[PDB]
Amino acid sequence: KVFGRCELAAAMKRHGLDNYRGYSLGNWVCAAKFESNFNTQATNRNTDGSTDYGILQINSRWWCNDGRTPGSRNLCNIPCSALLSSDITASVNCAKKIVSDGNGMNAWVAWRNRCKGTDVQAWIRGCRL
Ligand SMILES: [Cl-]
Ligand SMILES: [Cl-]
Ligand code: NA
Repeated sequence: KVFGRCELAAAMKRHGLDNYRGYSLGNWVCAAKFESNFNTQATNRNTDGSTDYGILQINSRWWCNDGRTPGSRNLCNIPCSALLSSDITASVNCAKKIVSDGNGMNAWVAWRNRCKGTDVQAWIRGCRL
């Protein structure tokens, strides 16, 4: 599913991401923009042989099982393919674990490089939320 910007904001808000671990909604929408371009089916192979999955490009080294990432964990207890669904519940629940792991949203390198410190409220402008 390719979400609209405000469509995704509303779903992330409904699932409790607005100020989860202190991160406003615009931070989450900005991260999804630059991780997946709001496409739930996005996948990207990393140099370490892990893969990132879904709207927030959650990685198979720690967070989900894809059966092809040696020595990895599955701390969200889900198959990585569940992160590609049109329903973002699994991606949000797992994202809550990731942002709780110690480094906040810096876990998403694209958030750190493209969203952190920017006018992230712009990402929810116009939305009826
Ligand atoms: Cl915001
Ligand atoms: Cl933090
Ligand atoms: Na894994």
